[PDB]
Amino acid sequence: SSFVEKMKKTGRNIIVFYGSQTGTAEEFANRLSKDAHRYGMRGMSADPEEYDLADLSSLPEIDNALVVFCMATYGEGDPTDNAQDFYDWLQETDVDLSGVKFAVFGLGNKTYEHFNAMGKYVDKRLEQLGAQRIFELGLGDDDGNLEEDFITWREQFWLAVCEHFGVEATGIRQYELVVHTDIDAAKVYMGEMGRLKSYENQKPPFDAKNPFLPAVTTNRKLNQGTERHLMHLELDISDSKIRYESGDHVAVYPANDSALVNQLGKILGADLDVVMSLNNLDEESNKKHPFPCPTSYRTALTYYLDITNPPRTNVLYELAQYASEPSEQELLRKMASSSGEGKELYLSWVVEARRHILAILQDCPSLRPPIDHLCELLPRLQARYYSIASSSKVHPNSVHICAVVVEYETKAGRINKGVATNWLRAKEPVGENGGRALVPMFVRKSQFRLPFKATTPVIMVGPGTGVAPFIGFIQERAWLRQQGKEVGETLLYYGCRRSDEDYLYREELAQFHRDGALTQLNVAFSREQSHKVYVQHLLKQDREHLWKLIEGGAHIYVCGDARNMARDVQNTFYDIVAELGAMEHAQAVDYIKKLMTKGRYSLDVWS
Ligand SMILES: Cc1cc2nc3c(=O)[nH]c(=O)nc-3n(C[C@H](O)[C@H](O)[C@H](O)COP(=O)(O)OP(=O)(O)OC[C@H]3O[C@@H](n4cnc5c(N)ncnc54)[C@H](O)[C@@H]3O)c2cc1C
Ligand SMILES: Cc1cc2nc3c(=O)[nH]c(=O)nc-3n(C[C@H](O)[C@H](O)[C@H](O)COP(=O)(O)O)c2cc1C
Repeated sequence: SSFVEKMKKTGRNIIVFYGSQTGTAEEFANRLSKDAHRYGMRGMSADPEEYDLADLSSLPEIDNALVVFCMATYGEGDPTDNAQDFYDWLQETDVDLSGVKFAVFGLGNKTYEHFNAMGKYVDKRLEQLGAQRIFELGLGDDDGNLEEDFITWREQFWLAVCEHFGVEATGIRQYELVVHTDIDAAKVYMGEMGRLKSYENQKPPFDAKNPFLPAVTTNRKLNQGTERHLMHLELDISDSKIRYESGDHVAVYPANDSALVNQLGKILGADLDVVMSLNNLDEESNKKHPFPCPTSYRTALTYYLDITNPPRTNVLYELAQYASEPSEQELLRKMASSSGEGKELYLSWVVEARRHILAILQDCPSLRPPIDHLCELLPRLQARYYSIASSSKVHPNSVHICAVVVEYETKAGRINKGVATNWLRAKEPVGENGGRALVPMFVRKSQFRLPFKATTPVIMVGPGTGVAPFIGFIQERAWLRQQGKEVGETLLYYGCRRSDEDYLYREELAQFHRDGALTQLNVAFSREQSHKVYVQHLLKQDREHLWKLIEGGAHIYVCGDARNMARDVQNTFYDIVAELGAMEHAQAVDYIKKLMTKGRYSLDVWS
């Protein structure tokens, strides 16, 4: 099916494709799509996977055609899975795109190696093919505030649109509510993703759309201290046909705090147990419902919607119309402004204060919107990825997780709890008579991998939870040694605050070093002396040996905090290569960056 014909038969001149893995780019495209209306135009948003972009050459057949791309970048500057077909096409095609008018807004994070590689490539590639750029590439940075980057871009975009096409700003619910009163409890979604009763009746293959319900066999606290809670879980995937390797990620679909959900109901004065359905008013769309329907409000707010994350500007704007108090409405209304005091208050009152929806309704009492509209505005609750801490060579039937619970106090005087980590923390291991706890998950393949050759040495840097994939790495290297194969050096550079507060897998690691599996265990305690001692410090001290391994062909792996750690560790490695390779700093940078392309300097960082 040609998206161009689709556009002709539905009267649309604007099409916004989205490359998204966790919904953000998708939401951004939907917002741009709805925006067309204010300019006498008609837009639609679309998943490029459900189409064939070769059809872009046929875009000129629509008067005033305009295509916009909202694209997120993932692993190693690669495209999202739903944009992979698009990517591959752009790399092999040489079609003349003269007459095609486009604009690209890339979603990225500058703490990653290839910043907005996807957006940059699409934008650069369409021009090469002859397309005409209607407005500059947008560089959204989720390390700063993607939302602000977006509204800033959006504003300038439409102005360019008005200018080039000669249109003007002439100066709405997407769904409609249907309360299912006579429904059979059996036809109601209870939190499953995908087909109805998929949880109750499990059948492979399990993926993001059909998550497996494993049994939590273990859930134990890893840290000795008590300042934080670091836990180690083991999920039994027996009978799932699911495969994985150390380095892969497990994604989980969490549930919101029952208490938080109950408070939202109460403050909105709404029976959360009412079953209902929200139907897309756009008869032509694929997205019939914002989430599985019919379903009760409670279920929606617990399994399908994001109620903890600080709301984006469009959500605060719509809500404004439900605040009777004058000063309270003024406050919410301005929060959507491009800049000025409106932008300042947003960043301050919403973002920095980290106010979730309930905190907003509490700190703006006059706000009393209907629960069904909110359900339409809120983002879908996303799964959380964790680096499997087990090797499929040793635990083929189990998936291990190592995580730190997220809990902190806000400026707003409240106590925020991380969705997936507090949820995971409360999962009770299977009991002699226990109750299977539901931990909806699926595996996500990655490029993070042990060397093809067991003889190849490995340098692993993972402070804090970043130690996660390495537990599996060391598990496998031991297994290999037990298999009688020759195994090169296996060094781990771990780090934490204090040896009595949060040293993870202390016993397991020490035993591995005694068995000979873990060649070297080097740990940096950042808080046992006035000055901070980090992993990069230990790396420098060992500059001599590391350079030898590096020059010999060893593989480097960095996992954990991307914001600072990754940056410091890479800088030290530049240092090591420059000083001992005798080359210039900029040559060392070239050098290290080339190891990445050879797959010998792998990264698994997050924030
Ligand atoms: C590829 C990848 C691999 C990962 N691997 C692991 C892993 O193996 N182990 C692990 O523990 N995590 C890992 N994560 C992180 C994990 O996916 C979750 O982000 C993390 O567990 C928190 O999720 P949550 O739902 O509990 O918290 P959420 O409800 O999602 O809250 C997270 C947000 O809370 C805010 N926040 C946290 N602390 C503060 C603070 N003190 N002050 C202000 N704001 C704060 C930040 O905005 C943070 O993004 C990984 C992430 C990625 C992307
Ligand atoms: C596993 C993972 C890998 C990422 N890799 C990159 C990357 O290489 N470059 C970049 O600029 N941003 C990277 N990001 C950040 C995302 O591009 C950014 O968070 C984007 O807003 C996500 O959009 P989505 O919700 O539409 O998928 C990564 C995020 C995750 C979670």
